Amino acid sequence: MTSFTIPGLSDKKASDVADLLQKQLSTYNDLHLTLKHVHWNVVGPNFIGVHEMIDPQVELVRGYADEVAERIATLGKSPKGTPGAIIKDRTWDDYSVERDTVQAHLAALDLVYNGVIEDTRKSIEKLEDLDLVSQDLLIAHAGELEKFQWFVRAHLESAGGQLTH
Amino acid sequence: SFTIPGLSDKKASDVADLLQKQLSTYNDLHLTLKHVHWNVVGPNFIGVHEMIDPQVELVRGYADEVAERIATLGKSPKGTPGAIIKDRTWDDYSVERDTVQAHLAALDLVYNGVIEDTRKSIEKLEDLDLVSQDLLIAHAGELEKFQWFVRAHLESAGGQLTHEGQ
Amino acid sequence: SFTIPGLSDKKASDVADLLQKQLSTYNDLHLTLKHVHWNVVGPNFIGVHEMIDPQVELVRGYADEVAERIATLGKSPKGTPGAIIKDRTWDDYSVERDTVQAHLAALDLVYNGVIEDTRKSIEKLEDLDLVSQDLLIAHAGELEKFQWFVRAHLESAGGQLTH
Amino acid sequence: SFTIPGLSDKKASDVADLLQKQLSTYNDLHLTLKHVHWNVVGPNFIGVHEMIDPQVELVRGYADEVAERIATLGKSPKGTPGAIIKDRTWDDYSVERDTVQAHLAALDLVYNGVIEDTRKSIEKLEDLDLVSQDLLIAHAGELEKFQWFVRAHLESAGGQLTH
Amino acid sequence: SFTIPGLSDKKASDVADLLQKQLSTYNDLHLTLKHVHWNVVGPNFIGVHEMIDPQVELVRGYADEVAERIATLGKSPKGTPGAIIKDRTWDDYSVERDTVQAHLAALDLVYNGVIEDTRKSIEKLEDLDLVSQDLLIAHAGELEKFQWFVRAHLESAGGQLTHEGQ
Amino acid sequence: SFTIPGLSDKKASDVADLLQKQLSTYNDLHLTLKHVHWNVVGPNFIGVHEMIDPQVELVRGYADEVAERIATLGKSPKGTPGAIIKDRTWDDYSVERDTVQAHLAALDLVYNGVIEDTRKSIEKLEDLDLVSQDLLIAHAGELEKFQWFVRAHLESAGGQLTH
Amino acid sequence: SFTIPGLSDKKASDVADLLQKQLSTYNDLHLTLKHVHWNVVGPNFIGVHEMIDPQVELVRGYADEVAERIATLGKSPKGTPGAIIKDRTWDDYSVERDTVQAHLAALDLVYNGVIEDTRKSIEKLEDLDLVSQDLLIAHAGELEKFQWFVRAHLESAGGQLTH
Amino acid sequence: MTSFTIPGLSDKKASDVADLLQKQLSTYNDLHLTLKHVHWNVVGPNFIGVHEMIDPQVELVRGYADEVAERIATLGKSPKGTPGAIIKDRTWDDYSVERDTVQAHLAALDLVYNGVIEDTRKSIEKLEDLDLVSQDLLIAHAGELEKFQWFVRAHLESAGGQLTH
Amino acid sequence: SFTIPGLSDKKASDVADLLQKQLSTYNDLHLTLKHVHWNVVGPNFIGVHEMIDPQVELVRGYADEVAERIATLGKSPKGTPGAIIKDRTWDDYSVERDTVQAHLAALDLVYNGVIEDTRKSIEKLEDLDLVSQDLLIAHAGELEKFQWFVRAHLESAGGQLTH
Amino acid sequence: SFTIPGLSDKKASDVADLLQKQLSTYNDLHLTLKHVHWNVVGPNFIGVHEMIDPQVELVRGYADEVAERIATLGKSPKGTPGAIIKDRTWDDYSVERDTVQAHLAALDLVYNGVIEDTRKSIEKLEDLDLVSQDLLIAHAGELEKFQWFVRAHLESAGGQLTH
Amino acid sequence: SFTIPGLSDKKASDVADLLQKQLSTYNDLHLTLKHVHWNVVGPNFIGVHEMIDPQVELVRGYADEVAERIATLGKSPKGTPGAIIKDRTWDDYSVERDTVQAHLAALDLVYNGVIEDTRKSIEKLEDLDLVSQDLLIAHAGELEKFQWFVRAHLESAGGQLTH
Amino acid sequence: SFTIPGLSDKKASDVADLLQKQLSTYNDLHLTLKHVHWNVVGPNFIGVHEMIDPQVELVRGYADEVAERIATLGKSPKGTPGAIIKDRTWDDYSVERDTVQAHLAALDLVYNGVIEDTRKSIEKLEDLDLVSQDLLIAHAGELEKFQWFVRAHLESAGGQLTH
Ligand code: NA
Ligand code: NA
Ligand code: NA
Ligand code: NA
Repeated sequence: MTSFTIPGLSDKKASDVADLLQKQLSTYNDLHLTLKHVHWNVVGPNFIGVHEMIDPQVELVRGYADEVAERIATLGKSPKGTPGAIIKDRTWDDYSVERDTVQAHLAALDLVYNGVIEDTRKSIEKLEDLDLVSQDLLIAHAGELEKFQWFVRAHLESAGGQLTH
Repeated sequence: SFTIPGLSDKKASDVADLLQKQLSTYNDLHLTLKHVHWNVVGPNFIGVHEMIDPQVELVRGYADEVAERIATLGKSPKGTPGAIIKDRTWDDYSVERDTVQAHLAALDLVYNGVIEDTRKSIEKLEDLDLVSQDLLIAHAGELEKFQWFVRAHLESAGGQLTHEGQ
Repeated sequence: SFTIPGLSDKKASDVADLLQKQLSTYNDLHLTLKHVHWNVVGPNFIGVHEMIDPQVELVRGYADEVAERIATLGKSPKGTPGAIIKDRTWDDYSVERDTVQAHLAALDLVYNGVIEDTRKSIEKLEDLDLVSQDLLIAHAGELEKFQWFVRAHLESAGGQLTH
Repeated sequence: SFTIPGLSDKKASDVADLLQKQLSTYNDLHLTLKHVHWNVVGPNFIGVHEMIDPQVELVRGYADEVAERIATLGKSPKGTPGAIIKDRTWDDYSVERDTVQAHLAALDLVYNGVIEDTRKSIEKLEDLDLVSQDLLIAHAGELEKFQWFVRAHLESAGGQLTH
Repeated sequence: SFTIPGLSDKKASDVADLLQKQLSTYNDLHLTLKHVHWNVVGPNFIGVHEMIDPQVELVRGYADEVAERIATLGKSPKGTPGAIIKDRTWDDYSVERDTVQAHLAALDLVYNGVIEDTRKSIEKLEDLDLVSQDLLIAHAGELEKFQWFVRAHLESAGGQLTHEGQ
Repeated sequence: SFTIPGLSDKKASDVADLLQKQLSTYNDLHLTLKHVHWNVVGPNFIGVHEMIDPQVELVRGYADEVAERIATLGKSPKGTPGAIIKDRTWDDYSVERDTVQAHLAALDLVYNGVIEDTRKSIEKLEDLDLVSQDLLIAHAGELEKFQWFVRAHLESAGGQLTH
Repeated sequence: SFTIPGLSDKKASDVADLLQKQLSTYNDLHLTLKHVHWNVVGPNFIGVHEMIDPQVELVRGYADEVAERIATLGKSPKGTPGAIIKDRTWDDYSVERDTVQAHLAALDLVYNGVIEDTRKSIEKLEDLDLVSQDLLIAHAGELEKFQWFVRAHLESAGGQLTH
Repeated sequence: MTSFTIPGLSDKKASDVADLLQKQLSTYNDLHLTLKHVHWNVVGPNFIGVHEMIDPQVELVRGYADEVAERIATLGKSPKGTPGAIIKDRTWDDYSVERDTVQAHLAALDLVYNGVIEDTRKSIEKLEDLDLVSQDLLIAHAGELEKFQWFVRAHLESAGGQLTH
Repeated sequence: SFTIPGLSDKKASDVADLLQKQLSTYNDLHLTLKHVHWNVVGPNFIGVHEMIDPQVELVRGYADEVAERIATLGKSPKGTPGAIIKDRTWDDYSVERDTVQAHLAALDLVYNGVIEDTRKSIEKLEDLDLVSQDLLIAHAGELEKFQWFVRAHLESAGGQLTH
Repeated sequence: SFTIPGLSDKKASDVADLLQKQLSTYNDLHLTLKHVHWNVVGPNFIGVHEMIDPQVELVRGYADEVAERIATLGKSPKGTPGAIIKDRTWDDYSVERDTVQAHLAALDLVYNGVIEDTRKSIEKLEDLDLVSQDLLIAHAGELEKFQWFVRAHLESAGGQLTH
Repeated sequence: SFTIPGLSDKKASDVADLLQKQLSTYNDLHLTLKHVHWNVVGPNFIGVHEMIDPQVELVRGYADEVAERIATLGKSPKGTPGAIIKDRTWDDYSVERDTVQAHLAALDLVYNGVIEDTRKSIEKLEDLDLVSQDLLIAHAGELEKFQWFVRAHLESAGGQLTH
Repeated sequence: SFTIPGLSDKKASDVADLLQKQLSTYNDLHLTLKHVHWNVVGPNFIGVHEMIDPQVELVRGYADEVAERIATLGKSPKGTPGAIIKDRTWDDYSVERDTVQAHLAALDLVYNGVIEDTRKSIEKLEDLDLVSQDLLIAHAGELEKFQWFVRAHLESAGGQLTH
């Protein structure tokens, strides 16, 4: 089985890229489900502010999932996005926190993001030698992904500058 | 230590349970829904490719509805990949990059499961909480409506479905 | 040879029959509404003229809701002009060009039929298809609010309807 | 007892008659369009399904344009279901639930009638009411473009219509 | 020293003349139109008060259309109070603060003048410039359409108008 | 205690008392406005039924502005049903399901008060706070314009009102 | 002397009484809701301040919905400050300028009353009129969801309310 | 003939105000017709910029005409806005310029505006003792009316600051 | 082998040839139009730069309109760069980076050709097909108005073009 | 060498002086506002973060209104970084990254000077130019409301402030 | 001569040559894209007929960006029909009124070139101008994604294409 | 005490330094831009007047993007009037009220320094942080296009500039 790919890319390069984007895909799908999970199980005096702050991120990530996925399909492979595909590519523990304080979740989400950002970064430099278009696509996400973590961190920041985890 | 005013803790917990299953269904649904959105092939591609998105958006909406209902009832909704797989009474959508016909066929089967199990949870909710009962009745029509768009592509002149279900 | 997962083949066809009638009712309704839309005259023309449109569009949409529901049940919806005449249990709107009061009073009667028959079909469904019933309950609410609009133009202080 | 400033009492009624027919034609048309909207099946269902709606709404609006024009001429527009059957010069759409190709091919024929009769009414007006004519010329353009959409689904390389 | 490509200076000047009259008509119209908008009284007030605005906006649009057509033809449009009064072949709308019935009655008369004179300028333009001819045919329908909304308030059951025209 | 920078704790407390009264007037008005919205009947029903909604939304807006202006001055707005009767100097709206002609006339009187008391306050404020004065002046133009809308339905072909 | 086609003047009257109380409830609620919207203070001010508006706008609609339903049924709605106090079965919200927590804990208790009384009417309406039951059921879901928002602010990890 | 007026105003005050607003009305009607007149008869290399710049002013003035008019009606009198009413209240010569340069018209419009602004100003202080609401209504127009003249003047301004009429 | 219901394959063919040339004209025009949109320079840059876009967007539509009309008539539209050059009867716009004046004077002459050829087709179409004539007439009014804008920039007080 | 029709040249200058001082104030504000927009941290971070934007955009608009007013009056507005520093009569905002409570308390003070100086200028314009006075009055109402927003976060259950 | 601040007159002239080629490719593409839009026929007509428009609008956009980027570099974009054939290295699109399956396949090849040449240029630009490189990279993702849309209609249940 | 996951703390600081210098540049620009927005005079006044606004709004957005990036990276953005003056390496815009040609020529220069310094930072970020490099690249494309707009007004028929 084999047949088509993007004009200008070797089947080898194409595969390595798709295999990268597929792990990125399952990352997004796990992320936006987890993001909605927090959306719901948050409590505290600052509930509402954080309840909503999350939606724009959920919708934003859900779109990234779609971009990344169809890009894989463009490369010639098959995007896997069923609950199973998520659990099989997933290399981190499932989100532990449930109905708990805003502080609790934000601290936990921070770490989730350290993972997502760090992994994305890696795949960005690994893509320089493979496909620039795909590296660009990922760089855009990183920006928005990174900024949200700031939103998250800013809630835990010490009057000075230290993270109050 | 709280629930909807007028509801008993017993009924509340029973409703929460029904809904939480409904939640993991929807989650698996709008994940699988986008799964074919990407993996369909054929001449009638663009039409079916685009037809799925609205349904995906809708279902994703229903997930949120149901979960904040579970919460409003007092319990705590579970929406992570792990949870969705625990409550999962069926198996992972299998079809990968296949034809429009193959997918729509497999989809019909998935919806039979969803629709049916949802109507069960409806007459079952008639003793527990009418409000919640109403909620699902709402969704049902839309799920049913969509499964029809799916069956229409499989339907044959007279009225017989061509399900490769084998 | 297929129907909604969960309904008996029999329940299906009985629900499908009710709707198909409700469908021709809606089609006659919106044809009729647009009819008086053009044939109303008098000092308060514009107000009542403008009033009909939103309901026409509303019930005009219910037909598409119902017919499509029928299709989802397995049967085939009939929407041709001949079909709407074969399901008619009342007569063709008689009033041609006339006053606002004239049409409004006639429209009241017509709505009495639609609203009543609809109310009856809602009860039969209570044991057939809840999803299907809830659909009509929704419609009824809007049909009912409109008749009130029609009636308000006919009412008189003591809330006695002067037809 | 009144008409458009500038038209003879006679010219008026002749134009008004033409339109009233064009009106029932439009009403039958959009009832019919919505009909096949629900009764189409096959691999390309969604595309053709979605396609009908915009035209339904379009011709659905032409009727309101024409009827209102008639009213402006002095006469009364007839829009009831009975009226549309009394003006019919063709038969009730026969196809029930069938394939896309089935309905499309039938729809072609129907449009041949509407388009043709409309073309004829446009010429008669050239000597009756220019304003009135220009109205139909507009419609014709849209009816014509749609039939092309219907036909494109039936065409085949050599541009030979396989019915 | 210029005109539409394909048009002769003679025909052009003739068209310009027709249009410039059409222009001062429209101007008087959308000024008089707002004049009743303000001066109507009665139980059916709000309905007629609001019904006029769209027509006013429309006509105001037509003024602009016709004037930039005159300009495109090479001549120069006149749109000042002075000009509108020179080309004016009729008299100033007279009705002040009166009933809805009084105004709508007087309005009908004004429109007879407008509509009629416009249809004249239509068959008259069929030899000069088809484009321009089309333009006015467009407006005509809308003017006619509106005069109908006006007559409908005066119409009586059967079909007779109740014009206090005395 | 705190208040607007540049206002004596007094002027500030005087303004607050003034606006607080206005708040109740507005609240009672937009409640009564809606009351009329439902209970009107007659030939010109729809026209007046709808004419009222905008005003209702406007007055509701004004209440939120006045209240928030109060809180800005350092005091505390009271907008519960009780608070609105404690401040209220006029009596409950009497008219229930009556004729549109009757409601308008009644509403006319209601506005005489609203408008008269407002201008009184617009005066007392010229010495206390201009920002607050300019506020009620804007509300006056709109309240005053609505009364006209109301009086126009009661005007006689000449200028005399008929309650 | 006139009601919804299919209801007995008795069944209709009982429905109208239920709603009318519901109407007064909605009016007290959206005034009281807008009341806390102005008097909340605290570090989490802006979030709650704004959160309440949408709920308020929603209840304002529900009241209009319920009232016009009453009228449709034949009776006459009362929505004046005086009528809110005659139907009111609770006390005038009594919290002035105060912390968010204070107001939410108060609001929580208010919604307890509203939701309970509503739930009752819903069940009591199954034997009276289903259309109206459906209406109140929709109202219940949003009122019930809002209350949750209120509570979510007062919860503490182990789902316990801090009143 | 006499019967109603705004609650809180004497029939005398009401009349003087209405008689003021009526002259303001005819001023607006003359203005927006004249404004459209320029809209059409402008030429030059900077045509398009000025052609459009005018519309927002035309629509804006046309609205003022409506406000002012209905305000008169509110006072109890009858707004006159027919071509005749305009010419009868008009105290200035009809707009002279026709198909001519942008510079030509702008210079002429400037003067037209000096008239309109100056008159409005006058009616604003004459209204202090009559009706504040009506003075407010006129003050708003003046602001927007004055700013447009600046737009107009800015086209004739000398590199330094003198008006190049 | 198929055409608009009511036209002879001959009358239809002649119309298709007229349009097809019109189509190529529109394509050259919107490419050339967008061409000057990039190469204009001068103090009055921004005004003209932007003014051209709308015209461009409009012609792009007209081409699509005309082409699909061709297809409707039965024939096949050619809109490739190669086809524009086969139907083209004039020279490739030849002005590069240059002053606004330069480009407008060039554009003026281009529109002279377009408008003339269009006017001819309009008259030539009265005996062929009125629907298509109407289409081109609408196209004429906007093309004719745009040319005016172009000229208005080149005029000098006494309506004289500065080429 | 020119000014508003009907203004003492000496008056216009006096007015243009007040507005210019008002301009730099606005510019300093809509920079400072964004500054605390980026540097706020804390549990209620998001709420205050987003709350500041609408104000920043408002004041930025005011920057423009006032400036373009100064230009109308005949003089020239200075809106560069240097100019804003030259008109300054207060020190640069000294709070870098800090808590929400910290920044809010600092802004509360900043707004005391802005509002106070604005009312001072409103009182001085009374006999200088009513048009420009109205303009500055509008601004005060909005600037004073925003400061309330800032205070409500610092406000104690009994109307006191923690700085 | 002038160019982007920080670019040698050379790099600047090299980029310009590159983009100018791209400009013609885009122009020929969006002309050909529209060509297909009209000449497609078959069962899935509407689906593909419409699928193309967006891409057409996108490519047209890209052409305007590339051209303007060129002018920004100090050179002069050429976008007339002639200029597009002088730069064009591929031949005119052959397929006329054919099957949708055929056009897609043909279009597939067209994109192989467009996409292949682009990436080539995205490379050569890494040394000349990054802003310009990032530009063509964005266009690549979209051009590349459309090809997929095209190839998806030609895919076999497995992964092999069928021209 | 924290930064982007996967960034050398030393690198993050180096990046945050470049961005801060970029921030003050942006702020100085979106003030200066509005400054020439208010002070431009001349025949083409309106065109350039309105042309500057979209840029002002863009750059203002950039102010924010960069700032919030600096905050993400861990440090704190300085956005007050003082700070913008401290980072400055150019003199304050010295053109008060002058011609369009005057201001445009002055801005052309201002933009040389902005673009040049931006590309310098783009080249320095290559091996510092690709995310932040992409961000500054986007800005360059837009900032460079706007400068072309400025030049096209100063540009001579043969691509030269008059300063
Ligand atoms: Na039930
Ligand atoms: Na003819
Ligand atoms: Na004063
Ligand atoms: Na690189």
